[PDB]
Amino acid sequence: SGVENPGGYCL
Amino acid sequence: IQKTPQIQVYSRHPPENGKPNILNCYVTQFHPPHIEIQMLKNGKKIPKVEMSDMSFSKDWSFYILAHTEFTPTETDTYACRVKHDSMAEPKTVYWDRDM
Amino acid sequence: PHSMRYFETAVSRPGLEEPRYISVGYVDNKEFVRFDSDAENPRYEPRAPWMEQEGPEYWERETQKAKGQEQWFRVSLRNLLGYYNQSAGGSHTLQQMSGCDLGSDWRLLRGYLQFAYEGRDYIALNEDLKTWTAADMAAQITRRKWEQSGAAEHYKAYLEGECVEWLHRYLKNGNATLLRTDSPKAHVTHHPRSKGEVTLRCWALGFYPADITLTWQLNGEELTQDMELVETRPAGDGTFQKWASVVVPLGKEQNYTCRVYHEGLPEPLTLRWEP
Repeated sequence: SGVENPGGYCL
Repeated sequence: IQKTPQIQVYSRHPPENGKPNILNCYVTQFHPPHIEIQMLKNGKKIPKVEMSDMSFSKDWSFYILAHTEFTPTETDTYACRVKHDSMAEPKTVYWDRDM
Repeated sequence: PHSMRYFETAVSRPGLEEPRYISVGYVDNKEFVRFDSDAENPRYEPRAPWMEQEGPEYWERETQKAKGQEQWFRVSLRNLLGYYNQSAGGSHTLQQMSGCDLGSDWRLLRGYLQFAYEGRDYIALNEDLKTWTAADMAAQITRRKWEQSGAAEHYKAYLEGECVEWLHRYLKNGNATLLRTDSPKAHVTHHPRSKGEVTLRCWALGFYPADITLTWQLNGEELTQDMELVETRPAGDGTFQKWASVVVPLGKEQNYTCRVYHEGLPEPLTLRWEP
């Protein structure tokens, strides 16, 4: 089950 | 910064002239991921080269595996030609049954 | 030990808005799932027989996450372009590796979360899963921004919970496959090299997993230097291949022996050149 990068936390 | 691909050309099973086998062209250690690979029989592109899906290793460099059916013989030659932005010209590596 | 990793790549295409996004999942270094935005109908697909056990719900959820990752990578790719003052057009790459390692006690041993831009380290989550390590100036910008948002807590929770939960499930589900071995089929070939010298090549084929050790010995001593070892390579059928060769004086081939060590071998093999 893959991780989900926080929507409001881009590089 | 670009990484030049490493290339191995080899058969799935130990080779016996006249017997069907699978020829592999394992390309690794490159960047960018865009790459063009051809597998050749006597300098002629082989028709159904299957291409594995692309992947990358822990050091971020990309790899892929091309392969196709072939019947090794005494006189036919086989090679893998790789075109990549890291090289000024396409690289051709010959199949060597001793490797 | 055991592990699970998801390797993701997003590639910017000149003349196109949506990047090419590819995600591959691994359990003990074996590919088990895959998603590719270039497919006709972008969907997570099973890549190991034991994943056919998952219901349609599993695939639905995973596929949705991918759609989310695509947008996150898209926006991030855009940001980095500014951070580095790169011209529009051109193609750029963003990669991510996330996952967890379990120890012999099958308990959590470590979580990983690393990003790379243009094939180079950008920012990584430290083993404490609280602090970030930025590789360059541009990355310091991202680090400073994330320290404020508690971005790390989010990832920490996935790496200690969900990652652990599913790795155990996959290990339980694909047990008979993941835990199996295919011991190597080995032999020694003999080849001309030069004036009075020949090469002995010790082959190991069709083995699994990939880990293996090959050695050469002359008079009971190891030949680390003087030994050429190819890089382990896939046979294409799930198994691997490797060989190690040494150059030897013609007429002394018999004084050399090759040893092969592998998990599927309770006792290492011992081979010699056989005319």
